[PDB]
Amino acid sequence: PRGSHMEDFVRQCFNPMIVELAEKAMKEYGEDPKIETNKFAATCTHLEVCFMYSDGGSKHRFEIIEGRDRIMAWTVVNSICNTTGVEKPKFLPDLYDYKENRFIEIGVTRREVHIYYLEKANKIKSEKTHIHIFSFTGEEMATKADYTLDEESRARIKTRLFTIRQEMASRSLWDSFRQSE
Amino acid sequence: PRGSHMEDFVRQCFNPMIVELAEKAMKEYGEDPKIETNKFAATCTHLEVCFMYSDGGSKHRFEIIEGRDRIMAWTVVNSICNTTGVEKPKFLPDLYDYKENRFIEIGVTRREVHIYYLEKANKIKSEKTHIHIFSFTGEEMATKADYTLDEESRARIKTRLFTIRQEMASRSLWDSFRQSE
Amino acid sequence: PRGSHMEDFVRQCFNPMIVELAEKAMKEYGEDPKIETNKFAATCTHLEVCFMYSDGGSKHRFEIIEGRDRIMAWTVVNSICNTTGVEKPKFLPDLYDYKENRFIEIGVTRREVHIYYLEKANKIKSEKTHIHIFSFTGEEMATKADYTLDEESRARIKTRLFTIRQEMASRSLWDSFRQSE
Amino acid sequence: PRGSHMEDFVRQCFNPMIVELAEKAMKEYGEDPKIETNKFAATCTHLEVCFMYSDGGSKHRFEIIEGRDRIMAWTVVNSICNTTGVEKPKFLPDLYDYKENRFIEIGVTRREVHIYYLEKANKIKSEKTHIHIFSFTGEEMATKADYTLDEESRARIKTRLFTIRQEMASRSLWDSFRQSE
Amino acid sequence: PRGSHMEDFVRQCFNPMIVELAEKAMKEYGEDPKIETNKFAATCTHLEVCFMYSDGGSKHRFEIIEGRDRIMAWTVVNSICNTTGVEKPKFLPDLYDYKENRFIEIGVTRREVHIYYLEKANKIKSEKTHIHIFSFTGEEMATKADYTLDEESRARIKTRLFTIRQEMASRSLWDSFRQSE
Amino acid sequence: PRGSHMEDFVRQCFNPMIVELAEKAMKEYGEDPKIETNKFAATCTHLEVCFMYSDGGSKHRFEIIEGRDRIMAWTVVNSICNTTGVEKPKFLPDLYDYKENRFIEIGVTRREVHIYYLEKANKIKSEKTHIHIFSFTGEEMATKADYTLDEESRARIKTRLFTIRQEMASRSLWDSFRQSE
Amino acid sequence: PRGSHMEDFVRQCFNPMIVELAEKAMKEYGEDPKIETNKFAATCTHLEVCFMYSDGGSKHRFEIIEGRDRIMAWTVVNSICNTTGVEKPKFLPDLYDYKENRFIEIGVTRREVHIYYLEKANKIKSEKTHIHIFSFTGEEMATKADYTLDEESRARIKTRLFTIRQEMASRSLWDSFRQSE
Amino acid sequence: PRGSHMEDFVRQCFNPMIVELAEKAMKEYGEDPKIETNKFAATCTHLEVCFMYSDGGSKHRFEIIEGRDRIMAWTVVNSICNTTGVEKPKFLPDLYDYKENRFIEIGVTRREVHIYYLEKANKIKSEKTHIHIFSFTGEEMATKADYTLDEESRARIKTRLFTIRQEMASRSLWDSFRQSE
Ligand SMILES: COc1cc(CCNC(=O)c2[nH]c(-c3c(F)cccc3F)nc(=O)c2O)ccn1
Ligand SMILES: COc1cc(CCNC(=O)c2[nH]c(-c3c(F)cccc3F)nc(=O)c2O)ccn1
Ligand SMILES: COc1cc(CCNC(=O)c2[nH]c(-c3c(F)cccc3F)nc(=O)c2O)ccn1
Ligand SMILES: COc1cc(CCNC(=O)c2[nH]c(-c3c(F)cccc3F)nc(=O)c2O)ccn1
Ligand SMILES: COc1cc(CCNC(=O)c2[nH]c(-c3c(F)cccc3F)nc(=O)c2O)ccn1
Ligand SMILES: COc1cc(CCNC(=O)c2[nH]c(-c3c(F)cccc3F)nc(=O)c2O)ccn1
Ligand SMILES: COc1cc(CCNC(=O)c2[nH]c(-c3c(F)cccc3F)nc(=O)c2O)ccn1
Ligand SMILES: [Mn+2]
Ligand SMILES: [Mn+2]
Ligand SMILES: [Mn+2]
Ligand SMILES: [Mn+2]
Ligand SMILES: [Mn+2]
Ligand SMILES: [Mn+2]
Ligand SMILES: [Mn+2]
Ligand SMILES: [Mn+2]
Repeated sequence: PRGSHMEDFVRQCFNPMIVELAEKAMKEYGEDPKIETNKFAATCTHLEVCFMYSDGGSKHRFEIIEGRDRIMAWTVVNSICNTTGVEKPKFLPDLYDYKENRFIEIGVTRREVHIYYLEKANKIKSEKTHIHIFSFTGEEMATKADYTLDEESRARIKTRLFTIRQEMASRSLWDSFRQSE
Repeated sequence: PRGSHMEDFVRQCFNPMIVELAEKAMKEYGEDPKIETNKFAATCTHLEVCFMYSDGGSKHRFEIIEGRDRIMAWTVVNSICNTTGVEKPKFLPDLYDYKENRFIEIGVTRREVHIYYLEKANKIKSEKTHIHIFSFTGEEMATKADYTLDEESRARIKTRLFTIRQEMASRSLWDSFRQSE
Repeated sequence: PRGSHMEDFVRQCFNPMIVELAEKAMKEYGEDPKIETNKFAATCTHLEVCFMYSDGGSKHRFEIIEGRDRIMAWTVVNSICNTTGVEKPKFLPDLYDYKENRFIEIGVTRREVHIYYLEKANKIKSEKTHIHIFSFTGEEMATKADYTLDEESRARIKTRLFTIRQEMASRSLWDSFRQSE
Repeated sequence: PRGSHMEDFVRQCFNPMIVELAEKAMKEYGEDPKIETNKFAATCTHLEVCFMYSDGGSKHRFEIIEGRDRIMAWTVVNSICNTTGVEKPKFLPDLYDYKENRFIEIGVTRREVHIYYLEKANKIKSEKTHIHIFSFTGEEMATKADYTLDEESRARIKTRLFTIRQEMASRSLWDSFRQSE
Repeated sequence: PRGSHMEDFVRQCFNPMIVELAEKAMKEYGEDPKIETNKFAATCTHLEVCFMYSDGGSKHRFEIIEGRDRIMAWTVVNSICNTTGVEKPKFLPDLYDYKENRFIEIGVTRREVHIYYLEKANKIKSEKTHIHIFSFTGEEMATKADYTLDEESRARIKTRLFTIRQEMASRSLWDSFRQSE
Repeated sequence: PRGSHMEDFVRQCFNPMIVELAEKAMKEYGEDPKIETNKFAATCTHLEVCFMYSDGGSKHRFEIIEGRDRIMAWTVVNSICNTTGVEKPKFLPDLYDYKENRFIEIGVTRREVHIYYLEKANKIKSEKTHIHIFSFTGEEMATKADYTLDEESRARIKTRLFTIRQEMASRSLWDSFRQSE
Repeated sequence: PRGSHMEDFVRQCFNPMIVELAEKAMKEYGEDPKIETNKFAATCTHLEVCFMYSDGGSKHRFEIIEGRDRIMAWTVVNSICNTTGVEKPKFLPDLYDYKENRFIEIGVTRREVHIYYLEKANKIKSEKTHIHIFSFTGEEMATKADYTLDEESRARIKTRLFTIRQEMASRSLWDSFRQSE
Repeated sequence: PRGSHMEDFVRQCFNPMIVELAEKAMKEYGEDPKIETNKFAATCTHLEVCFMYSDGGSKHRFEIIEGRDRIMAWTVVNSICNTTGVEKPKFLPDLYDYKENRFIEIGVTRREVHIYYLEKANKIKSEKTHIHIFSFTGEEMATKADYTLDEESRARIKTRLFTIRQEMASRSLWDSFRQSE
């Protein structure tokens, strides 16, 4: 344990509440944020994107599933299913859209949004669950070209993603981060 | 007094301000939250629903009548009546709709929304007061099919209701809660 | 000094910030809130109405002139005039409407809105300044029937006014308050 | 160092966070707020205008570039460029408009908005960057007559500017401030 | 209900947390603070004195028994008894002195401290429980002349008591308050 | 009104709560802080010294009389008198010492502490009231050479006084301040 | 997972910060607070006692070792050792006493303090580390009869311990808690 | 600029207020915290030690000179001198001891406390100014062996110093930090 300068960057780069939430998620899965630090930065990035995503749109539009502990998120998923009638997904998604009546799986990738979306779409058999991918280069890929949010909201997410990339490269940790996924 | 694990659940499940407001309501009616704990959970659930309800819509759209002490709520009801011209209801309602110019009676039930609405509609002789029922299973029933709020707002209330049900069943207190109303 | 139970009511009835602002206004005009307590309650009521009024509408829609000290309010009035081109009013108004490009004089009365509006309209030679009157009975009177705000926003002001009236009558201070203006 | 009453005015006139941000900006450029106090008041005024500007419009509409340190602002500019495709400006702007897809250069002047806009438009070779000028007299000048914001929002900025002018003249520091730019 | 100007004084005179605690105490005993207002002022006064009392002395010196609900205070009393060995009192006291190893019964009276102490000492058969009386005139009477606290601390309590008396007399509610105990 | 740079200094120099308290004191006595600015700085300085004074010593040692409005301070003085037995002073003092059982009159002077103490001792016929003088040069003069407080506490007051003097001289307002008392 | 009413009690009984710290400790050791709930209550109780313990005595007297993550606590232990000269303990203790120059191992037991102290003293070969045991019945056992703290401070810990016991028995979870250690 | 992982450590290691104060100090002296990062960590360490130092002892015992801007610290030094009579030091010290009537120069070193004290004692011609040195290894050296503070307070400073050393070595930045002074 200890020694990784990715850890000090992650702590100085991200909101402290997001960092505590990423630590719980990895510790729930038997991973050490001080050891697997590239996944520590990835879990923080994925968490923040999900939060800025639900921040886009109306006030009660989304239900945040990511960031809850495994049991609570599954409890909320059931309540959404058993009241809207939508089918229970096989894997925990990140958001639910009360406006569009679908769960959203949000992906952040260090490669082509084409490959990651292929990978994630091959995982969920429920083609009903919406998929929305973002990349650190500025691209995005969504189901049926339905990007759910306003252009301005998704622009904010892509900008924040590129800033995190620049700050990693400035600290010479980006190359290890990209060649880690 | 003391001993009920419904009490510890109610305290861990609901917002602490809602719990203090439910305690005042029952104590105003000569009921002990530590003894009649199923009504303690019911008064909390009814309180929260009324609060998420007024949270739906515009900022000045509703006037919260529930949660006030008996004298203050009746004082506010008079002021609404003596300025809008609407008729003074026989029983204290939960909300007033400045947008639709009617008081709202909000009901949460552990049975069919059909029976509860029948019961509540038979209580208020003023057919002018709007009735909106929710259930722990996900159904809702409103006057003239006028559901007052957006689909997304009512979806949030139904989801929260089903989560409270799951958490009660997980603690094996749901069966006593349903067969108590 | 001391002894008036209107003073304890005013302090328990109104927001503490509004009470401090009313005290400064009267003390600026050589009046004692502990002695002239009916005007103390009136200045609080007028202050709150002006605040709920600017709270109606959009975020940057109004400029609050009431509640500022005499020099600062006149400084803001000049800045509004010397940038919008509107004529400098002879008497300090309460609000300025950036949406309608006019100053608003807000009146709260214990008699007919017809008489008070006549009185206030006879004071301002600038017929450009908008006048909006409210009463403790629920009536309102505005210039050119232009009520500036939504129906729901003005309904909130009339309700709050009637609650203050009920609370005064319950404390038997209303009759002295009405027969004091 | 010390002695300037422009400094005490700037501290009493502006928000303390804006004052700390102006001090960092000048100290980054080798200027002393206690010595060059007219620029200290100017940097505060420019900062506040940029902040009320981004406050106009929608919640995620703008990206604040002014107020960041030189490296961070340039990092954010790159992220905006490398994700929107817009060209990297030669000089750091103040805002980016996600709604209009352009950087905004905001100018505050003590002379004609005609001269200052001429000066600033001659500096940026990128005619793509939008320019919006304000003056202490109440005028404004924008690119292609596209004023970006609502009439009410820009009216607030012009009023605040004229209040700062009045407060300087009342302290007899305005004449030195105008004949300093 | 409603109408008593003792109620508005009690709310303006006492800390709002103390007022909420007095309301719970009376409502636990089937008393209405809006009806029995002299006892409402008395319960507030007794509560504050107990709080300034525990505020005297060292940080962990006292255990506050007053202000807790009946079940919780009795739970704490047992824990003090079953760990210190002191005898369980027949009636709930107000404080426990970890420094002197005794429960303290704190009395506030509107008559002679001689009579009230006689009354309270005749109620507790446990002569082990310390008694400390205060009056609105400035006198105090304690067991074995052991006044537990510093002279300066008890002086603060007597001063606060006399201020409450003056404020009641100024509002002409003192005579009803004294001839009510 | 307006124009004095002593006003901007007073606002930037003193705690904002002390400034609000000084404004109320002068406005209670028919004085304008924007006009009589040397007294505005003096009332702030006297207020702060009284506050750092009560901050010296134990927690319940002093009762702050300065800073209260005239009626409330006299109410507290009576309560101190009618419970300690000390004689009611002819003029309102600043503090009461529960440890030494005497009221304290605190003076801040711009001349010799010898002259000011002579002046203040000639005003109070009650030789029982303790007098403690401070100067902007670093001297102090107290009754019976009883300086009430620790050496370190009074050293802090003298240092703060000399800093206020330096800041005034740096702004060239000290000479007017000294030749104003 | 889920179902244990010990969990709802632990959450309603203990400070929320202590509950988060207990969850991290168990999750660091591969234990689930929702499954092993008796240890969840035990870790909370041990945590609180350590905190009230360091709260006793002077402000800088102790260094809290418990509650830190394993790496940070060991880092602090080294710093204490490499600056005071004390020997590095084989097992992580809970506190360090700057006043007595020794680490403290704090134990809370559901049996005789005699047995637990025997067990813990047999674990640490460093007889230099001080041991202080508390029980839920009110007993305590310390090294060389040196109880480190004042009588009043340890009395508070024993009382709090007995209250937790009563609240568990009232919820019928005490018998499982005692027969679990 | 940018790239140093000492910067991310300094931000994650130290209190954010101390980091802002260190940045102002270096920027006042024409140094970049992002470039000269070893001095950035040193200025933070020196700042924290000075703060824990003044935290030792009584409440009004010290006057913090470090952390103020150059003009303000010199203003406070004059006020201390012109009221206590102590001689004005040639170089700005860190603290003033109201209890011992001397300025304190606090040094933190990465070598022998013997050499650094020799260096610092050779700089101040005023042998009246007290010198107190700390090292990252746990040693300390003070004037006349007068260590000013309690043993426990200085023990806390030495421990914190050794923790900062361990955290630097764990990040492999300690060797560059020690061989930089
Ligand atoms: C190593 O496995 C884990 C999983 C979790 C929770 C997973 N739940 C999700 O929902 C999830 N995870 C990821 C993801 C990532 F952010 C980084 C690396 C690999 C990933 F799959 N991307 C998503 O988009 C997503 O929705 C926590 C810790 N470790
Ligand atoms: C036992 O009687 C009471 C009544 C009150 C206030 C009643 N005022 C309402 O307004 C109210 N009550 C209820 C309700 C409930 F939430 C639980 C059980 C039975 C109910 F009728 N449902 C509503 O929908 C409603 O509007 C408080 C305590 N006890
Ligand atoms: C002396 O030079 C500086 C520059 C900076 C940052 C410049 N960056 C801008 O972006 C900037 N500056 C100015 C501006 C001003 F506010 C006052 C005087 C002269 C100016 F050019 N007006 C703008 O409109 C603007 O966008 C900080 C300190 N000193
Ligand atoms: C009407 O009876 C009640 C009792 C309680 C709680 C009693 N528990 C005490 O501990 C208590 N009560 C009183 C007291 C008083 F403050 C006012 C009137 C009469 C009193 F006896 N003086 C004390 O000194 C005291 O210790 C609450 C409401 N009503
Ligand atoms: C112009 O008269 C006033 C009086 C008050 C309240 C007086 N009450 C005191 O207690 C008081 N006043 C003064 C004092 C001063 F601070 C400045 C100038 C002259 C003074 F006498 N020095 C004290 O030491 C003192 O105790 C408020 C406004 N204006
Ligand atoms: C199952 O093992 C663990 C250990 C830890 C951290 C141990 N570190 C200590 O320091 C520690 N633990 C315990 C303790 C307890 F509180 C409950 C059960 C058994 C125990 F030994 N009593 C102490 O007194 C103590 O000092 C966290 C989670 N699980
Ligand atoms: C490069 O020069 C500077 C100086 C300052 C303020 C100096 N004023 C002091 O008071 C000061 N400085 C230092 C110190 C240090 F912390 C790191 C390196 C060298 C040092 F001398 N040690 C002290 O002990 C001390 O009292 C700020 C920035 N850069
Ligand atoms: Mn995802
Ligand atoms: Mn209802
Ligand atoms: Mn008006
Ligand atoms: Mn600009
Ligand atoms: Mn009592
Ligand atoms: Mn005085
Ligand atoms: Mn232990
Ligand atoms: Mn130093």
